Amino acid sequence: ASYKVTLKTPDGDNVITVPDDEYILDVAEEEGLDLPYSCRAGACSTCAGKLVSGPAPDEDQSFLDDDQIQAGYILTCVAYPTGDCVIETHKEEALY
Ligand code: FES
Repeated sequence: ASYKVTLKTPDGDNVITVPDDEYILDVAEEEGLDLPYSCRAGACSTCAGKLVSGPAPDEDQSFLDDDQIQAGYILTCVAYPTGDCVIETHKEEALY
């Protein structure tokens, strides 16, 4: 219902709180932050995150995007937080 997620972005460690029915960037943006994205669809790599800590955000959404959620690589434009969490957020320079 409202997991405290921390994003370790360029500039600092900001901590948002996102409801479980809200994509992590939907929130992130409303707060007034960036993460780079394209498609808004999980169609690509641009808004790629890395889970530091936490569960795993239900990413049963954004997929055709190379089967490595597992690496901790999560796609922020189509992510549902499942609990409390920390995530690195500028992350295509891993994926390639
Ligand atoms: S912006 Fe394309 S997958 Fe997230």
